[PDB]
Amino acid sequence: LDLFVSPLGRVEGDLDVRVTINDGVVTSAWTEAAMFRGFEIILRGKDPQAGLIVCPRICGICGGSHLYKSAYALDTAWRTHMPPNATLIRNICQACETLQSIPRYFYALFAIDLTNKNYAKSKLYDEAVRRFAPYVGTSYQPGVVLSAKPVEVYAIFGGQWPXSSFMVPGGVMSAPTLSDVTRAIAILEHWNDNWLEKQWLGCSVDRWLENKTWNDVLAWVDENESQYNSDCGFFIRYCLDVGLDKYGQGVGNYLATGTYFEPSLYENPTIEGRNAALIGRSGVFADGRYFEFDQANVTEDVTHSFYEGNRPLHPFEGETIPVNPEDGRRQGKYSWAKSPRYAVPGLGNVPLETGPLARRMAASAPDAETHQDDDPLFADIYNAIGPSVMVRQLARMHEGPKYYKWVRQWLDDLELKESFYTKPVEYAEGKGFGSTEAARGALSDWIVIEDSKIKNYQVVTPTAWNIGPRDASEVLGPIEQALVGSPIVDAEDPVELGHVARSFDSCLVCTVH
Amino acid sequence: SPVDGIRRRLDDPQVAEALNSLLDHADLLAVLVKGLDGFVRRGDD
Amino acid sequence: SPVDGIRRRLDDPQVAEALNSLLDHADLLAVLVKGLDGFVRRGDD
Amino acid sequence: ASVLWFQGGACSGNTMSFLNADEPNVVDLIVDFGLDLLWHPSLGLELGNNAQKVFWDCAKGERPLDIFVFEGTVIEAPNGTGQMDMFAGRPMKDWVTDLAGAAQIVVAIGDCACFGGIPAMEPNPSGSTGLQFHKREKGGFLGPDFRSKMGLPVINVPGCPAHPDWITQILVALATGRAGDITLDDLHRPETFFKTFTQTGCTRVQFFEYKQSTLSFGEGTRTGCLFYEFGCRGPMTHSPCNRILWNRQSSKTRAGMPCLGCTEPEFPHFDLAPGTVFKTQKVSGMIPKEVPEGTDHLTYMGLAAAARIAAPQWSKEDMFVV
Amino acid sequence: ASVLWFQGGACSGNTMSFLNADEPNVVDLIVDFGLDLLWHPSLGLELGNNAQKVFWDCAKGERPLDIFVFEGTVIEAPNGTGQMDMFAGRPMKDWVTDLAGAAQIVVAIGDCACFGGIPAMEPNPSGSTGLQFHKREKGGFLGPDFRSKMGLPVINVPGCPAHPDWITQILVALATGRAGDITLDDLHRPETFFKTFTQTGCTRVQFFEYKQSTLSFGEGTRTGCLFYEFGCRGPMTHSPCNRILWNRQSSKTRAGMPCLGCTEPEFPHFDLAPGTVFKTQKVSGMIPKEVPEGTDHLTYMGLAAAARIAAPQWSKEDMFVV
Ligand code: FCO
Ligand code: F3S
Ligand code: F3S
Ligand code: F3S
Ligand code: F3S
Ligand code: F3S
Ligand code: F3S
Ligand SMILES: [Mg+2]
Ligand code: 3NI
Repeated sequence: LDLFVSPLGRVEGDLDVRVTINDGVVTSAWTEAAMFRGFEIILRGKDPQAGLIVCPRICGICGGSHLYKSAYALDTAWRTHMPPNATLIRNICQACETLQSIPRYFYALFAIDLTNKNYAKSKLYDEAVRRFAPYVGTSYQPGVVLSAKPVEVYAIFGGQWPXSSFMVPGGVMSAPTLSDVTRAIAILEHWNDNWLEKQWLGCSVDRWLENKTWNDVLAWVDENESQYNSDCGFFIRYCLDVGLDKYGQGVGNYLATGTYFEPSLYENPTIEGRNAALIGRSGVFADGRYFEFDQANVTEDVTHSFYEGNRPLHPFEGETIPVNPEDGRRQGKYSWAKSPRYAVPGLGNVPLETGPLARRMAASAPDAETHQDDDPLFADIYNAIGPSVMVRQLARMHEGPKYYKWVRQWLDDLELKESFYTKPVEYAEGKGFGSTEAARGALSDWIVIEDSKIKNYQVVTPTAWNIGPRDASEVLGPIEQALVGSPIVDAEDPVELGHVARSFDSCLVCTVH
Repeated sequence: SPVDGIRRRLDDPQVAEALNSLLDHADLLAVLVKGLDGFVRRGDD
Repeated sequence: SPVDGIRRRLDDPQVAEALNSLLDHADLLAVLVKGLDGFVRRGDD
Repeated sequence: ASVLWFQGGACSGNTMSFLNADEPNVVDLIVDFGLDLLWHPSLGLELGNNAQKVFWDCAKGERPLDIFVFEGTVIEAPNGTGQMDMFAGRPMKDWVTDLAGAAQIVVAIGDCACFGGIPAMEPNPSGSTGLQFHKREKGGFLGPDFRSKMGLPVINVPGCPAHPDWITQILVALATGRAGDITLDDLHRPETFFKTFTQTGCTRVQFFEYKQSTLSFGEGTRTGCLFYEFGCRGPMTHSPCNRILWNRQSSKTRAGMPCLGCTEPEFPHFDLAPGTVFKTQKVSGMIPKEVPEGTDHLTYMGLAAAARIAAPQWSKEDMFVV
Repeated sequence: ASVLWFQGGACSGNTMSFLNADEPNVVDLIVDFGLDLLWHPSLGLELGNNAQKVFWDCAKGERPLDIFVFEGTVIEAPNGTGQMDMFAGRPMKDWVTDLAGAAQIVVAIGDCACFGGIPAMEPNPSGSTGLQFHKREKGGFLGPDFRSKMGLPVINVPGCPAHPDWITQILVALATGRAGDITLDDLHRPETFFKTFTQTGCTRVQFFEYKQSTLSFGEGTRTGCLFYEFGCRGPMTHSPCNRILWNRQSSKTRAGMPCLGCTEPEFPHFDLAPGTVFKTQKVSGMIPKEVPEGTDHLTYMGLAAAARIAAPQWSKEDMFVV
C-alpha cells in the first residue's frame, strides 16, 4: 500500500511522508520537505554579518541555535577573540533555547500523539489522554506554558526570543547586569522546580542524572510513586506498554557536532580547535564505533533533492540552485531537503542521525576531558535496547536535567565585571565554520566571506541530516530508515509515521531554509 | 548602469524642467561664485 | 529627449559662458564643500 | 471563534513567539477565550487526510472560519505556481486564496506574511510576498482591495517575529467583544501597538536625547544609544517593543542590540547589503542618512549639536551597570 | 541565610510589593534560595512569646542573623523613647539597635526605613527616621558609621514601596554567591537598580526630548511627558521603574502618573506642600524650578527651546492610543 501523508504536521514546517506498507509495516519511506525559502541564496552578496539576522529566521524554535553557530562562523572566519563571559552567555542562551524546545516540543508536538486511538486498549491510555491531550492535557498545559521560561532567560541576555541577533563576532552585544543574572537564575530554578523536577522527573535533576544504565532508568521509574507517575516515568511506561520502544530505530549511526564551548578553551575560535573546546562533545557514532567529528567530512547530496547538482559538495563549496519540483520529480527528486552525508572511513558517505540521541552517544565516547560531557547512559541504552522512538525521546528529555545543570553553573560562572565583547576586525576575506547542537542536533554554517561580502553561505541543519532524502547511492536518510519497519495500524491515521518523524523533533523550516 | 540611471532622471519632465530653470539662472550662480572668488582673493584686503 | 533639451541649452552662448565661469571657480566650490565635509567630520570635536 | 493558522514561507518564529504568550498564555487563549484553534501546523493534532478535511471544510465554507492566521510568506515561485510551498496537496498560495476568501478576519502574523519579510529579500528565490503587501507596496498576494468577510483588510501583525501580545491581545479583543476597538494604521497594523516607536520606552532614549552613542557591543552597551553607531532603527520603527517588553524581560535595544526595524515593511532594511548590518549609514561620516521619523536632517542635526553641548555628565557614563 | 524582617513605622507596602515578587516569587525565594525567613510580622507563624524567643535569640546572638530587613521608620517619639512603636515588649528602635548590631547584613526596605519617608514628613509626630539616613542626611537612627557584621552599611532599597525585584534580586545575589557584585551608591542603594533614572525607559522620554508636555490627566496622558505640568521627578530620580516594570506591567510614568521621586531620600519632595502635588513648580511660569539631574537651567532651557522648534509632528499627538 502506497500511503502519502500530507501534511505530517507538528514538525515545524511542511512535511509530506510517502510510505510503502506491506503487511501493516512500512517497507520504504520518502520524506518530502515541501517548502523552500532559499536563505542561502539570499545571503549571497549580503553583509558578512547578515547571517546573524537571516539565519535565526531559518527557524523560530531553534533560531537562537542558528544565531549561535552563525556567530561562531563569523568568529572563526574573522579569527575573533571571545571573552569568556561572551562564551558563557552564548552557551546559556543556546542551552536555554534547547530547554525551551524540550518541553514545548514534547508536549505540543510529540506527546499529543500518545492520545491516539491506536492506544485506546492500553491500560495507561486514559492517563495518557488526561496528561497529553492537546491544549487540555494536565501535563500539556503546564509543560507548554512553562516552556517559555528558559527563553525568558534568553531574552534577558539577548533582548528577546525568538529573533535576537545579539551573538556577534567577538562576543555578545549585551552587557548583563547583576539583576539580569539573578533573574535568569531565578527563572531557571523556577522552571526546573516547576516543570523539570516536579512534572517531568518527579525527582531532582541530580537523581535523574544518577541513571547510568537502562536498568538504572527502569529502576528509577519503579523507585517511588513520584518518579513512577512523573511525565518521564509515565512516558517510559507508556512507551514500553504501547511499543514505542519497538520501532523508529533508524540508522543507528549518529552525528553530533557538539556545542557549549568551555570559555577558556575557545577564546579564539578556530575550526581546528573547536572539538577540544566543546563541553557537549562532538562525535560520530558509526558502525558501533566512535569517530571524531570533522566538518571536512560533510557533504551535501542533491540527487533526490530539488536542487541542481551532480556530486556531493562540501558546504564550503556548497550550492543551492533550486530546480522546479515538477522537473525534479521527473528526475526522481522528491524533497527540498538536501541529503547531508558524512564520510566515515570504511563506510563511505553515510547518513548520520542527528539530535539528542546523537549527542548522548557522543557523550558516551571515551577520553572525555574534564570540561566535557561524559555520560555512559545512552551507550548502555543503545547496547541494551537500541534506538527507537522511545530511546530517541528519552535522549531528548535526558538533556533537560543535564543542560539545566550546565546553565545554572554557567550563570554562576559569569564574571559580571569582565568583558562580554572584543571588537573584532571585520576582515574582507574569511572562511568560517560555526557549529552548534541545536535542540534537534548538529547545526552548522559554512561561510565564505569575500570582498567584505558573503561569497558563500551554506547551512546544514540537524533535520536536514535526519530527514534529507536518499543520496546518490539511494541510501535512505535517518528518518526515512527510521520510518521503515514502523507498524501502521491505521492508514487513515498513520500516527506511527508521526511518532517516528516527531521523535527526531523534525524541523522542516530548518531542513530546507 | 548607474550613469545611465542619471541620464534616465535627466529624461524625466520635472527633473528636466528644474535643470533648465537652473541653467536659466546659471549666470546668477556664476556671478555669485565669481563674487565669492573675488571676496576670497580680496580677503587679505 | 529632455537630456538633449539641456544639450541644446548647453549650446546657448550665455548659459555656456556662465557654466564656464562656474568651472573656472570649481576649485573654490570644491574647497568650500571639502571645508564643509571637514567641519562635519570634526563636528563632534 | 474558529481559528485556522497556516504557515507559508515561515520559520515558525511567530508561532514560537505566540507560544511565549503570557496574559493570556497560549493554552488559556486557545481554551478559555472561546477561540477554537481548528488547526496549526505546529500544534494541530490532525495529519494527512484528516487535516486536509479540516482545511477543505474551511475553504469551501462547510464550516465557519472566523480567523485565518497566516504566518510566513505567500510563496509564488516557481513561475507563479507556488510549488516551492506545497501544503496538503496544493500550493500554499491556493490555500491562502481560498481561506482568506473564507475567513471573517485574516491576520498576517510576522513580516513574512504581512510584507514578504526576509524571504522576499532579493533575489527572492521563493517568489515570496506578503498577504496584502510586498514590502511597503500595498497589494501583496491578495491585492490591495482584499477584504475579509468582516470587511477588514488583512490585519498585519508585523515583527520578525511578532511579539506574542501583538496577536494575543488582538485575539482577546476579538474574543471579548472589542473588535471595534481595534484601529489599524496605513500598514494595517494595530495602532494599539504600532503608534509608538521601538524607541518609545527604550532605556537609551536619554542617551539619544543627548546624542551619546554606544560605541561598542558588550560592556560598551552599558551606556549610550545604538542609533549613531549601530544603525538602531528604533526612532524610525513603529512598535511597542520597549512598551511591552519581549518575553516580559527586555527588548533588543535595552539589551544593546539595535532595533532592525522589523515591524516596518521594508525589513530587512537595505536588504542587509554590505555595510548596513549593525551600522549607521552616515553622510560625511557624521550625519545619519536616516533621521528619526518626522524630523529633517537640518533640525535633527542642529538639535543634536545643541544636545551634545547640553549633555549632562551621567549621559556620558555607564548607566546599565552590574 | 537567616532573614529577620521587622516593621517599624511601616505601612507594610514594601512587604506587599515584595509578595508581588516574580522570578523569583516570594515563596520560591523563601524556600528554594536557602533564605530562612525566621519571622516577618505579616508572614511569620509565631506569635507572642514564641516570636519573642526568635527575636531575642537573634538579638543576643543565640542564633545567627544573616539578613535583618527593616521596613518602616525607626520611631523614636515620644521624647526619644520610641513608645509610639512598641513591638514584642520593647520600643521597636531598641529591637532595631540589637538586631542591626547582630545581623551580617542590614537591609532597609522602603523610604521609611531608608530615609524616614512619609512618616518623617513634618511635623514628624512619630519622631520617625531611617536606619542610616534622615532624608538625604546620612546617619539616621544607627549613625553614619554603622556597619553590619559583613562590613556593609545599611543596604537602602528605597521606594515607597520598593519594587519586589529591588530586594528579591539583592537577596538572590546574596544567596547565589554574588554579594560581591552588589555595589551601593552614596545613598547605599544598589547601583544595579539606582544608576538609571525613573525616566530611563519611560515611554514618554521622546516627548520629554521634544519638550511636549502632557496637558491633562486621563486621555491627556495618551501623549506628552509629565515633567512640565505634573511635576514628574523622573529625570531627577534614580530608579529602574521604567527598566524593571512594576507588577511586570507598567510604571507610574507610563500610566500617566508623575514620578514622585520616591526612591530619592527627600521623598515626599517638598513635604507635599500646597501647590507641589502633581504640579511642576516653575519660575516665571516657564522655567521649571528643578531641571533634570546633571543639567543647568540655561543649557536645559536652551536645548528645550531648540527641541520645541524642531519637534516632529508625532511628538505633538497621541501615541498611547486605544
Ligand atoms: N534544533 C533545531 Fe533547527 C533543526 N533541525 C536547527 O539547527
Ligand atoms: S519570525 Fe519567521 S515566519 Fe517570517 S516574520 Fe520572521 S522569518
Ligand atoms: S533610544 Fe533606543 S530605540 Fe535605538 S535609537 Fe537609541 S537605542
Ligand atoms: S527589530 Fe523588531 S522586535 Fe522590536 S526592537 Fe525592532 S521592532
Ligand atoms: S510603602 Fe510603606 S513602609 Fe514606608 S516606604 Fe512607603 S510608607
Ligand atoms: S520622560 Fe517619563 S519619567 Fe517623567 S519626566 Fe517625562 S514622564
Ligand atoms: S515615585 Fe517611585 S516607584 Fe518609581 S516611578 Fe518614581 S521612583
Ligand atoms: Mg543548507
Ligand atoms: Ni528549527
